[PDB]
Amino acid sequence: PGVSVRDVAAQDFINAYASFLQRQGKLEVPGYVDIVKTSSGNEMPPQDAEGWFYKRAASVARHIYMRKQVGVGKLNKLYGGAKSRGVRPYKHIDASGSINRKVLQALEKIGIVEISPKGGRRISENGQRDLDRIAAQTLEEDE
Amino acid sequence: IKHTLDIINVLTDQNPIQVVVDAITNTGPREDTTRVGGGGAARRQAVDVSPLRRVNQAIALLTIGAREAAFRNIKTIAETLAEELINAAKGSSTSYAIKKKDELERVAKSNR
Amino acid sequence: VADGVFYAELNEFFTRELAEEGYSGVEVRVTPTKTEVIIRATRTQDVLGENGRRINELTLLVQKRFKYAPGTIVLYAERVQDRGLSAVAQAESMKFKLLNGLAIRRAAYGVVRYVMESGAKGCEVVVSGKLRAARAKAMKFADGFLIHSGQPVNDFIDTATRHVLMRQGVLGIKVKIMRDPAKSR
Amino acid sequence: GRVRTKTVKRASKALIERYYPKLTLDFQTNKRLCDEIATIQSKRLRNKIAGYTTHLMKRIQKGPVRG
Amino acid sequence: IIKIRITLTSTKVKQLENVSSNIVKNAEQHNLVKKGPVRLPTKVLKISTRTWETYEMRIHKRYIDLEAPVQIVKRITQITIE
Amino acid sequence: AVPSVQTFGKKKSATAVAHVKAGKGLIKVNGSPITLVEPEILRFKVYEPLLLVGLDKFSNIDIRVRVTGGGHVSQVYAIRQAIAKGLVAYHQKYVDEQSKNELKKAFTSYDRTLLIADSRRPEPKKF
Amino acid sequence: QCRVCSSHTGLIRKYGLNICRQCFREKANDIGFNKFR
RNA sequence: AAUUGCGAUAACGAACGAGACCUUAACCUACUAAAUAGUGGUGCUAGCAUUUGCUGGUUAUCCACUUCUUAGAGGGACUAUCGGUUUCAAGCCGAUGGAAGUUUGAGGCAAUAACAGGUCUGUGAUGCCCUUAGACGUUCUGGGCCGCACGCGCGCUACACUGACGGAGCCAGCGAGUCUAACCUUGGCCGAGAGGUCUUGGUAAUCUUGUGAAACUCCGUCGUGCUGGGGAUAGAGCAUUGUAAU
Repeated sequence: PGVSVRDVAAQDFINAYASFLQRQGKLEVPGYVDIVKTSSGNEMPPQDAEGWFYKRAASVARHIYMRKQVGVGKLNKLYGGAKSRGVRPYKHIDASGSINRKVLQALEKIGIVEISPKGGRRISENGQRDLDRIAAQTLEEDE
Repeated sequence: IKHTLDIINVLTDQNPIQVVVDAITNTGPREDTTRVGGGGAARRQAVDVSPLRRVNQAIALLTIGAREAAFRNIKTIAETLAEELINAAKGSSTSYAIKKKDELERVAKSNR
Repeated sequence: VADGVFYAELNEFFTRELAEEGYSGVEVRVTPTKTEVIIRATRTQDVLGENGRRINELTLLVQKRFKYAPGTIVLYAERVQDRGLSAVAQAESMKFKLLNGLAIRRAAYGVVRYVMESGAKGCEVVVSGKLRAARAKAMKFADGFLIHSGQPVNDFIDTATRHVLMRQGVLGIKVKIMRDPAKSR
Repeated sequence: GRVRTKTVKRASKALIERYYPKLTLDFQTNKRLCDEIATIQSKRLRNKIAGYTTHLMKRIQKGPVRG
Repeated sequence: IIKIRITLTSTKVKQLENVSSNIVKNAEQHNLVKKGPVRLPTKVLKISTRTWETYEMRIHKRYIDLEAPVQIVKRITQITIE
Repeated sequence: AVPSVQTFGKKKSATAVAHVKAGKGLIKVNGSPITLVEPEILRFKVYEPLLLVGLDKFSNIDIRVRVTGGGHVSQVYAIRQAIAKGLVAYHQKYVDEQSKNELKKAFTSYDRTLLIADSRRPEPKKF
Repeated sequence: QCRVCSSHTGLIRKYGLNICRQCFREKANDIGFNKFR
């Protein structure tokens, strides 16, 4: 009966954990958040202009806790959008690597994600503890 | 369909599945016309269409009327389809398939 | 002595490359750094050809193909008959089969089967003498098509007689094989 | 139109004309009968012959058919 | 004592099963420890050729582990050439 | 050893292998709860092999589902079929035959897909 | 480019074997892609 | 389904036909068998609540197995059976059992009767214009093969609110991959991106790969307005392959 990330919903976990990271604020947030869209297969920057980066980091940390390890190209593949090419149809386009690198440096600087000797970003046991605790608090929101 | 059954609940029809079945019943053209040869000037003769085809025909007319009504307006597919099923569960001639059922049956009665 | 892998690979190369030059078998002996592969042969005038042919052709083909310089290996030839067309080798084989406990019928079927698989127009094996009985018996085993009169007897059919000594008595093997007249050459 | 080929008709008819009482109304024993009693090279054409023996045995136990 | 894995491939099943069974019989008759013939998936290499048609090829693969000295491995590898 | 039954369940190249062991009454699909299926619409479909028999049939068993292949609808039908198959196979091999017949009758009378594998495959396109 | 018998018409340019569809069905019984279905 | 058979009957035989031969599909918790596939138990190990548990890391920690992946052996289907229809015959149709019941479905295979159908860089004191100042052979540059009142046609993208945008979830399979070369690329840093850097894995069921594809699911922005649908056309720069991108 362990309260963990494996029990909560996806979008609720991302909303809650992004809210905890917003109220903390103790991460590495760049200055091109208001400037740069998350992928070249987009027209407009994300609507949560002051807070889409925390949503991005919450999605990343949730995607890391559930599996062995991730990379930058894997998270570029995960975000991938159907891009219109005008008169040409939609095609799959991977996202920017800079957002992945800065999210993983922000979550590695706080001590949640860590580089694993298979060349991969894995969840730290402190990050395991923190995500399981906030998932427990997300479950306690539901009482 | 789930949104539509919710709407038919909130529009004071406690049995939305019965609203669906009554719209199936009250919008089925019993008899229609076929285009016989007729000797050049091809008249149309009233045949008495099968009740399986009456079910097919009623569902087709309702989906066509709902797709006509929900296209090019703010009003959603669920609200238009619920409006059609409520105005068609009991014959009111403010829906689609009631009117076209009446048109097919009056062509059938005129052409027997 | 070279291995049977090399011998079977030359069998594979010859069976696909000497398809209409009469590749009967391969005799092979190895002296120090010289492997002598004698192509045992149906008809050898396909092998020798017009003024020296298939031996030079296959020698240069192995030197061009199997990356051999002239001087390492050597290719020889000998003139014999086809083992199936010849009544002598088939009579040796019939004597062999009768001396190893195989009866008249299965040995006759095997030898006639091998002759007809070789490519002879026909053959006949005549078996005489006594087999486990006092009374003597003779048995004809003919197949294909044979002729019995005239100058084509001297031209086309080979005959061989063998006295095969068994524990009871002696048997007379008479092998008569008709070679293909189109392949007379 | 599943018309039986000539080999199946003739073989099944011959197996019932000569070898009637061994054959039965059941396909699975007449199949083993056609396995044991005729040299059929393929299982499929043996099944063809055996089921046609089964059908003709169903027909002949009602009355004498022209064998 | 050398542990060598033999990876065999063929197009036809009967000669490949014959070669594998000969490996099994000969490595069993003089007490060699071994893994059984592991049968890889038959890969289906196809070409769509000019309606349209399809050309096919089945490729069958086995592999057998053996543990034997140099003499037995060399005689097995030489004799089993088919 | 905990008494467990290992049983497949397939839908459209989507294989969900189910491990029904003797446990607390715990159900997981791919290490995710049965409350959380990736489509919200198909959710009660996964509840269809559950409530068609009852809920006290489940407290004795810890249920595992691990899935390969398919799509979104295909995996849902695969996991609900695998739940039904693992449940009736547990109640066949360990529990008596009659309860297995009752569970298979309850599954068969509503949806025979939950016990019988499907066949709607994409045909070879007939060159 | 046909490097075998100067037969550019219908090269099969896949995998660099580069045989024309006329001569590819000449040499079809040497590689192994034959008629099954 | 057929000139396939029955039957009457100047009738009596045989061949190629056609059926038929080959190759495929589906069900096999009954075989036979596994570290280039997987599942479970079990060691070492990480987090969470602890009352037993959940999520896992661990190309050897061992075992079992093929339930799923896979190689075959076989098996099965032969219209099995029932009832209409049919000289109540070869057969057809409706229904049941069956993995499969329309010939379970497709394609290759001959013999006989048409192809000047398309060349062989073929041989023959072959016929015949010249025998060569011809380029037929070679080059080497730069423009073409794309040009535009228009006609014949196929496709892509739209005319949106069962929709566009902004997020999230992240579901497959067929393939394919480098040697005496620069293939497929994982990962890490830089860049808004394009891309770049540094390596690493895989000659392959192993790495790319679980190809985390797209459509799809959910939540917010939009509010019917050629609109936030559309993206044609055009400007500016920045990068990549190519000798050379006008």
